[PDB]
Amino acid sequence: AFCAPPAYLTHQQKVLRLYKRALRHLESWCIHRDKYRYFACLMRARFEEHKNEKDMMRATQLLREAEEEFWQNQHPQPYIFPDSPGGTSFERYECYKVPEWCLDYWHPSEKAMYPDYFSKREQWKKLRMESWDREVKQLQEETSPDGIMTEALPPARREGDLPPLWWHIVTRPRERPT
Amino acid sequence: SKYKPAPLATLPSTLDPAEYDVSPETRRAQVERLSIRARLKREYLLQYNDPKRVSHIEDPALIRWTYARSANIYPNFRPTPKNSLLGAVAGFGPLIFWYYVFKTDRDRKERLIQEGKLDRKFNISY
Amino acid sequence: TLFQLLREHWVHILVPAGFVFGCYLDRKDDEKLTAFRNKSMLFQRELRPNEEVTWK
Amino acid sequence: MLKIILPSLMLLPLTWLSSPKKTWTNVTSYSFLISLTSLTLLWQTDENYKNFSNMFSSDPLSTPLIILTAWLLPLMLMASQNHLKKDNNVLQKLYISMLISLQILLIMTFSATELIMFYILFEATLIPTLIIITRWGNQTERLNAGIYFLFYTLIGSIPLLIALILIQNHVGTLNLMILSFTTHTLDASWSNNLLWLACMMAFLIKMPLYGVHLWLPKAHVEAPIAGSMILAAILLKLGSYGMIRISIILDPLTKYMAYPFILLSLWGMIMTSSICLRQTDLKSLIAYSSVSHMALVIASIMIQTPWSFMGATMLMIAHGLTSSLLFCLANSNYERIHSRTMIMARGLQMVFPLMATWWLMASLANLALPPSINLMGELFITMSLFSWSNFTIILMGINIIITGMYSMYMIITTQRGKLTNHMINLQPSHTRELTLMALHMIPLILLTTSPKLITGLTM
Amino acid sequence: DARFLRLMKFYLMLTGIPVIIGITLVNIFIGEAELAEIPEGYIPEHWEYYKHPISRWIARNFY
Amino acid sequence: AALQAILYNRIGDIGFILAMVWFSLNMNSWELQQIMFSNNNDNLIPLMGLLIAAT
Amino acid sequence: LDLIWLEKTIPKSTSTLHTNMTTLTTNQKGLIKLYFMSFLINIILIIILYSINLE
Amino acid sequence: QWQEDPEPEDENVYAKNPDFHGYDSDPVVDVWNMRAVFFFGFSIVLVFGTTFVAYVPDYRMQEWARREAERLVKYREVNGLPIMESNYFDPSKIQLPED
Amino acid sequence: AFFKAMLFMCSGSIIHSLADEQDIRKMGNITKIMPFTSSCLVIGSLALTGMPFLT
Amino acid sequence: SDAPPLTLDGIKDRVLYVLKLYDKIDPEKLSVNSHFMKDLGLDSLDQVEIIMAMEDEFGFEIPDIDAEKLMCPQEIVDYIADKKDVYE
Amino acid sequence: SWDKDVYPEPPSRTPAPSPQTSLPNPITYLTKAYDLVVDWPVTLVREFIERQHAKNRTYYYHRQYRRVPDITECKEGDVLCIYEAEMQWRRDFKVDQEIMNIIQERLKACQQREGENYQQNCAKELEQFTKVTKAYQDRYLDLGAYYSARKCLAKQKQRMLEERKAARQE
Ligand SMILES: CCCCCCCCCCCCO[C@@H]1O[C@H](CO)[C@@H](O[C@H]2O[C@H](CO)[C@@H](O)[C@H](O)[C@H]2O)[C@H](O)[C@H]1O
Ligand SMILES: CCCCCCCCCCCCO[C@@H]1O[C@H](CO)[C@@H](O[C@H]2O[C@H](CO)[C@@H](O)[C@H](O)[C@H]2O)[C@H](O)[C@H]1O
Ligand SMILES: CCCCCCCCCCCCO[C@@H]1O[C@H](CO)[C@@H](O[C@H]2O[C@H](CO)[C@@H](O)[C@H](O)[C@H]2O)[C@H](O)[C@H]1O
Ligand SMILES: CCCCCCCCCCCCO[C@@H]1O[C@H](CO)[C@@H](O[C@H]2O[C@H](CO)[C@@H](O)[C@H](O)[C@H]2O)[C@H](O)[C@H]1O
Repeated sequence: AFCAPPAYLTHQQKVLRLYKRALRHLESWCIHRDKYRYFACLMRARFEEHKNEKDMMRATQLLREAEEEFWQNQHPQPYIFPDSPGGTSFERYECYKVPEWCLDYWHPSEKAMYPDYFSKREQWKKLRMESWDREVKQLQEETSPDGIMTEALPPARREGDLPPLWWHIVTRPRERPT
Repeated sequence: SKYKPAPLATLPSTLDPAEYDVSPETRRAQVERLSIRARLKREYLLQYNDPKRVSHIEDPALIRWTYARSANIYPNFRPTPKNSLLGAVAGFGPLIFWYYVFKTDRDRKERLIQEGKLDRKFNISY
Repeated sequence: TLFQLLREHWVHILVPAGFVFGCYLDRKDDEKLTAFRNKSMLFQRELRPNEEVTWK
Repeated sequence: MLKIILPSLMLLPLTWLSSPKKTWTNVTSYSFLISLTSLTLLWQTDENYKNFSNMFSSDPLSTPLIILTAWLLPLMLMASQNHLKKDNNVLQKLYISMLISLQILLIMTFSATELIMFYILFEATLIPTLIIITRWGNQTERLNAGIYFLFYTLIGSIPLLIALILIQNHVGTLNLMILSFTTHTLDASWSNNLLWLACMMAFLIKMPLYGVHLWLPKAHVEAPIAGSMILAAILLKLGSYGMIRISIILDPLTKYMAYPFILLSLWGMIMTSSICLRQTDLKSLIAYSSVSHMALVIASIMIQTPWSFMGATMLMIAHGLTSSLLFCLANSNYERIHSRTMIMARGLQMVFPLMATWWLMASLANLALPPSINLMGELFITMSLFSWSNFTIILMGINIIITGMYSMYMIITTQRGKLTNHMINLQPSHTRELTLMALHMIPLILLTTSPKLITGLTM
Repeated sequence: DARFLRLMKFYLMLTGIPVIIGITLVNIFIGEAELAEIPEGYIPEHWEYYKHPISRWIARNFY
Repeated sequence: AALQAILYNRIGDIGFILAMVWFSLNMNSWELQQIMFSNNNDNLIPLMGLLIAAT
Repeated sequence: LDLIWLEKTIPKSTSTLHTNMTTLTTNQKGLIKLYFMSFLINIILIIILYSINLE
Repeated sequence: QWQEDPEPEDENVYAKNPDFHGYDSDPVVDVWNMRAVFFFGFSIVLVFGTTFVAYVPDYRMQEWARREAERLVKYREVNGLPIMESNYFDPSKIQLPED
Repeated sequence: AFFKAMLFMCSGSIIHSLADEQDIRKMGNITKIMPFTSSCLVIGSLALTGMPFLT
Repeated sequence: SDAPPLTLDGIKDRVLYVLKLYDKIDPEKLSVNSHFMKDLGLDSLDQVEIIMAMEDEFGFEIPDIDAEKLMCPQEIVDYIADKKDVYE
Repeated sequence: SWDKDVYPEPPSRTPAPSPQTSLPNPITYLTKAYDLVVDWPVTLVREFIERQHAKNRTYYYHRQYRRVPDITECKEGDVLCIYEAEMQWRRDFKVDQEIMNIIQERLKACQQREGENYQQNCAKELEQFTKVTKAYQDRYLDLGAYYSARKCLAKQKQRMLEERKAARQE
């Protein structure tokens, strides 16, 4: 969620993702921890026996056959962590994640109930306004010549500079907002 | 064994032969696609984080989609034998079918009332 | 009262005067249609002691 | 009626002789007071309908339509103020005069006792309506919308004029009461069948009937909000009101002449309600929703039963308040982000909690939640159509399912889900905007409390 | 939102409560007319065919 | 899930309305006491409507 | 239906017909010779109708 | 290009007048427009209009008709007459065709 | 209405204590660590299954 | 509800706690900055299980794109702290 | 009150009671508490209200309409005569609606009153509802939204001519 994906997954990335899925669906079948631990070790041994395959073309074929095997032995209803995509609590608190720019419409009688909070908020707004022009210039300066581009953003190189495009990350609502 | 895709149950990526292709022609396409996405993402974020923005962010893709599904329809319509046959069947077909359902039913109901074998017992409101 | 005040608040007589005038015209419409006053089958009767008309 | 019409005419000098800073406060306030006076028409202690003069009358069909017309004028004024606040003073006064003109014309239209008088006022309304759409609409398609609206009406209205002259040449009068009492059976000739269509088409185009409805989605998407309010609430009801008045002289040909129009309406109401599921434009969605509702009004007037006329009268009033409310609700988001695309603004319940409540009640009214007058009208229409032919319930049943689907679809899409948080210009709801919603919804609830007032002529 | 709800309630109660008191006071101390046979030779007025004091008062003075 | 509940119960509501229209036309009532005198009638159409509503 | 065939058959065919009739009747050369020839046709037609309808 | 104004910028109505009611940029005009709508719309029309409608007597002669029905039901039953007859018009008042 | 409402209450008692976890594969041993909720859960299950003389 | 809020020191203790129970790590040479591959000599398959044990410990998932970059216990601690809005 | 002749109610027949057990009946004690705490103060308020009413006693009258000539006696095209006859017919039609409502009200009250005996003890109310419904259908069924005295008369004459034809063939 924090890192953007690359253009393509390397062969190693695809194998390690199948390994994590395979164990997790095994855990859903086994349920009991002792049974899962037994079969988790048997599962690792199968990934190890072909760890040092240097053919590549055979390694890619071994990945194909494992993925086909995974789909047939897939658990129909795998365990999902409650806050994960498809979990029971997924997006449960989105109706409470009010963006910070809503406070700009608060009435003065509303703001007067938090005199200290709205003084600090002014400092964060002043900090944001001063840094913007430098942030834009840095991204313009650091553009590569060849068109190949990615979603990764640079850090602040100089001193007193903030990393470009930080406001929507730093000031985002809390996971448990209220 | 084996999974057979359907239009409403599609093929997983892990089972897709085109996900395991590493030819430099494909990898160049994949890199080119990400460059488009990354440039679009940068343009969006520069608008999004700009502290002088006072209004929402215009979305040209959404305007194109809503335009394509309304104003752009008729100029790009061509009467063809398939259009014309479909238009006539969809437009008039149900009208004719329902005419005979209601007409046939109401003719029978009147026929029974004239000759007394329609049981109107307590029906006083209509 | 004051030309600045009156030049601003005199317009508040227009609609009320339209209502009063509209009511006056509606009573004139009643007067033109008295050809069956106290002459219908349903309602005609003898006039009460000091009564000139059954409705006006 | 003169004690209602004359004060309405005095709103025009009041508009033009007011100071720039007092115009809106003045005209709105007296417009409310004129709505109060129209309630005198509800003082009906007998079964003889009010004939004020040779020219103006009021009975249980026109009385609700006159009062609803009088109520809409203040509401339209409040709706217009925010988007007119950049126009200069003379342009604001010109707009108000157009709104008053419709109010005057429509009140006279619903109280006219003579059919060519009805026709002249019926046609006169096009002028202020066209001006509102084309001078104050926002997009370049407002000019095409003006052409469709004007000429869909006019092509149907010319045959109506011929039929009215023909009836008068034959009977000697177009007075409605005398036409009622002296009506005699028509022969089922080809000439009389064309007479039936000439008498009916203009009212059917105005409803609009499915097939000739394309003018209405165009007119709503392009009109300003006060134009949408009057068009959906009152102007469509001229067709239904016209059909009920004139069908008294058309018997017995309506028994077979109605079949194509019952079929278009009962099938058409499914086509237009199903369009609402895949409509990207919120105003267009509400407009297609009206076409679906007015299809029911057409069907029930065509079958001419006591229940069918009563269900049509209630639905006419209920749809008038409900659809006007929906246009106002949609316009409040548009005035903030200036788009009618439904899927653009989302999760708005997060930031406009009370406006979301108004959204929910408008949506619940629209899908006919009992005991609302919305449901009562649709229910009695369903009962009368089932009596007409038991197979009508199949098409009724499909439309009821689809109506719930798009009504809740609009709420879920716009009010729920995650907030589209790039929209930092979502200013809090105006007092005026929240008041406008309440002025729609309180009468709907009050009429649900006392539904005898909108039963019409047959009950 | 809270300002609007406060204002709407204030302006409904401003006249609404007095009307509720007045209706209650009329219904306790005046009450509705009781049905009586028309005396012979008597022509009632139109407002004597209604029960409620409010309805008779509006009928008498305005209709 | 919220719209799913609306949809399925709206499909059931068609049967409820079917029973309502049938009883107002054949008994002139929606009151249960007057509907009890439908005991001898053939009630297949309205009872199929209630069953769909219940389903 | 709504965006294509209801448009094509009612408002759009009406527009096409009267535009077509407008261009066929207003595309005049401005030559007095041609108009006077057409007035001769008008005169002959009126004389023919009078002759055949002569009792 | 031609000579044309740029599009105006989005404005926050509450920035200058945080007590904005939606009616006018002038604060005093704004609050009095708000009061007139609430007073005439709600205090007058909705309250008194509701009251006036509530006390319209015998609306469309519904109270008289039930009162008249009970009188007739009472009369028609003590005297043994049918409650309601099939013929609205006495047949003696009708002259049918000979055929 | 009695034992089913209790069953939902007792599961809501468990779901709440285990940090909004609803999957039974991440529960277990509730009979010892939540004695009160477990006892009512068993009472409700025995009533559902027709244990004699329960509701 | 009844659970205490997480803390930076509390997360760190439980992250090192889980690693001390991994037989392929000697507890003594483990510090917050111990790189799993270089300093500790674990392969990539091992790092998948370390993350899977972290998700079980704290009861939330780490997406694969983010998990593949967590190569020392301090990275894991930082990730959990930013996910759960821990700041002190 | 109301007319016991228009809205008849059978006399009540309530048993003794004859309690066997020695336990106290909670309903009996709750009713006594209710009759003191609730019923008694409410009666005093009502009696005060009725005392005020008698000091301001006003009366209202049921309106009487004299009969006017029927539609049968109107020359066609005579709008003045048709109007009065038509208005008379609308008044009668309305009163017929309320007579139907009274008969249905008796039927519903009797069904509830008879309970498990309704299939036997509601015979008279069910027969009156059947007769009065037949008579209603003959006057008014199929007139349509524009029902009137002229259409009712045309419907009657059509039925009379068919009855006469059937009798003549007999
Ligand atoms: C529910 C409402 C029902 C809507 C109507 C449904 C029926 C639709 C089928 C209509 C069939 C006639 O379809 C007809 O096809 C021809 C094929 O070229 C179109 O013809 C098109 O090209 C020709 C050239 O050849 C042009 O002259 C013409 O103006 C253009 O439209 C006609 O314009 C169209 O009218
Ligand atoms: C039987 C009852 C119903 C009968 C009703 C008949 C309604 C007839 C309405 C005629 C409409 C006139 O509409 C006039 O022509 C067409 C309509 O397509 C519009 O034309 C529009 O679409 C065309 C393509 O079709 C574009 O190329 C053009 O730029 C655009 O303006 C005109 O802008 C409008 O001025
Ligand atoms: C008995 C009469 C009933 C019909 C009523 C009259 C309706 C009007 C129909 C004729 C006029 C509409 O004419 C129809 O629309 C416009 C003109 O407005 C033309 O459309 C044209 O508009 C403009 C102006 O020329 C151009 O920029 C555009 O590109 C072109 O499409 C259509 O090609 C024509 O078909
Ligand atoms: C829409 C808003 C409506 C506002 C409503 C305001 C209505 C005000 C109600 C006033 C009711 C009282 O009205 C008054 O009642 C008295 C009862 O003493 C009646 O008065 C009549 O009968 C009484 C009975 O004792 C006699 O003593 C008296 O001489 C006679 O005139 C009349 O009816 C009226 O004079």
